Amino acid sequence: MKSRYTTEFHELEKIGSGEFGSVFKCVKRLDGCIYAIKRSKKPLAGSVDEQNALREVYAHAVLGQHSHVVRYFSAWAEDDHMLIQNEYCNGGSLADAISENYRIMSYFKEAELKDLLLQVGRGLRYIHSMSLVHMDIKPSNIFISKVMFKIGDLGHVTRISSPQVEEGDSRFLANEVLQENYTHLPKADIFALALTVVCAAGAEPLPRNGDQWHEIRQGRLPRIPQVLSQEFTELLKVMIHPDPERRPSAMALVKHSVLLS
Amino acid sequence: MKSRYTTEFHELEKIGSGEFGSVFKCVKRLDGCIYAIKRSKKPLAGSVDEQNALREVYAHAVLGQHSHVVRYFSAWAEDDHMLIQNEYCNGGSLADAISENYRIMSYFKEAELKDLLLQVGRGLRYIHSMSLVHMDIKPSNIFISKVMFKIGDLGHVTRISSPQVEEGDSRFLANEVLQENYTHLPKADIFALALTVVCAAGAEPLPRNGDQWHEIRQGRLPRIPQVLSQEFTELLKVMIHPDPERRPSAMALVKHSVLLS
Ligand SMILES: O=CNc1ccc2[nH]c3cc(-c4ccccc4Cl)c4c(c3c2c1)C(=O)NC4=O
Ligand SMILES: O=CNc1ccc2[nH]c3cc(-c4ccccc4Cl)c4c(c3c2c1)C(=O)NC4=O
Ligand SMILES: [Cl-]
Ligand SMILES: [Cl-]
Repeated sequence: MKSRYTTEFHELEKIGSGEFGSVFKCVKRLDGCIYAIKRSKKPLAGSVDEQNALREVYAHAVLGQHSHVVRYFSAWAEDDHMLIQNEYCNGGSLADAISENYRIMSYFKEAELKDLLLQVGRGLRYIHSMSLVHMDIKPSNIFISKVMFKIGDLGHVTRISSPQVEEGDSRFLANEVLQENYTHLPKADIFALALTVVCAAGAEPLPRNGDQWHEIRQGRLPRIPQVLSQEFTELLKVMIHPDPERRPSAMALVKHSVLLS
Repeated sequence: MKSRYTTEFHELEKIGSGEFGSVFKCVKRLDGCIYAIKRSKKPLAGSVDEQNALREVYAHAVLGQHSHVVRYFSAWAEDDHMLIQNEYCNGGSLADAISENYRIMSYFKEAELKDLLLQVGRGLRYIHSMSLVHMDIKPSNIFISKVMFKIGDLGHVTRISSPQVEEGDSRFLANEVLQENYTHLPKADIFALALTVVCAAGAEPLPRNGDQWHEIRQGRLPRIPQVLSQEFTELLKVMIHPDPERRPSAMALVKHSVLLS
């Protein structure tokens, strides 16, 4: 026995539990720090599935310098497992923050939503300037650590001019991407961020398909149970515009007047 | 055989060569990236020397979020060696940049010196806000990667209220620290930065002891072979003031009017 995982880390609890791969909260014995470690089944080898597993590693390994992307420390292979060791974000995911807000009827306020939008948008600005796109922006892939919001789960990351794409979650998926039209991939991360912010504003759970799904993709915001400024609401709406060329880029988003404050 | 070091990395060249420990430029086989790896002799165990080796690891492991501090990825132990795997900075050290400038008679210009001073100062602002001090600020511990300047070599890092200190390089050493007076440790990193900037301005090699050494510690700048603004020169001079309470803190430095631009 005696893997690197067992020798180098103390596993504290399971925090994530999945199709491909569990995640643990662990303390590295040598440095004293807590890390989030994903232990996934090691794919067939030379396989399509292995290439997709290695893009996550390659993605994380060039996306290690940003405050709004989860930092990467190491990745390795042993047994029939692949392991990636990442920054532990101690406030958990945005999805659980939203879920708790939903039960108490107290949501993110307009100032907090602007801050979320701006932070994740700086994250995206950086990803996109590396000629990469994320492809699965959603609350369960945004982690909380001033609160700081960090983009994690780089499992769908691809290069921006990619001719093949692994489509992200349905509820956050831009229609041009469903229609296999990959001409403005970055604007699909923009579309998914707007809907991430809508969920944070206290929206009902987004639809996966059917008529409500198509109504959003026509450029119509889900109902938000709180009064937002017209300007803020306009910016969210433009972010889900049917024409992805109309959506702001991430650079135009972070320099937007609405987010100045 | 088969250490983690050998299995996980391809060693490309030796780039650093020392008393305690060689440094190699290596490619991690799994992620494709280049890292700078220090392989040092593993100290006796429970020893004073081991505690000092582990502060570097502990230091690096809380100083992993900053643009102006060399990022840390992992550290481990095998054989009779300790290894730390760090960000590879591809422009090398500030000391070699200065050394090359010295031979060609073309130094950092006032704008470049302000940028160096400001960058390293942001690095120090962060270290100091973690209630740590560096204790060995000098050109061979500043790495270059827009150029970016990054503080590395965390081997003398201590907590700010530390009653015992490992004194840094003589040529950069503030006198109160020589006199075992540890009441304003952060201001010793300030004093060492000023002299780092003077070397970058084209100064002769600094003295290790003797009368020229004491003359600097009286608050007098070494000769700089280029015309600097009075304001800039005043700020350097205040940074080496004999009274360390007169020296600016790192926060006051980065907010200084002279560095605004
Ligand atoms: O509860 C506190 N923090 C928390 C709770 C549940 C979690 N699930 C996760 C999955 C992940 C994760 C997601 C996709 C791929 C790999 C990992 Cl480690 C991470 C984290 C968490 C995480 C962090 C994290 O902190 N950094 C992460 O990279
Ligand atoms: O020549 C290009 N880059 C270069 C050249 C010589 C070098 N010596 C080094 C020592 C170190 C170093 C210094 C103290 C402790 C541990 C290390 Cl790895 C580093 C680096 C270099 C380094 C980087 C670095 O890039 N990141 C570092 O942490
Ligand atoms: Cl979600
Ligand atoms: Cl030096």
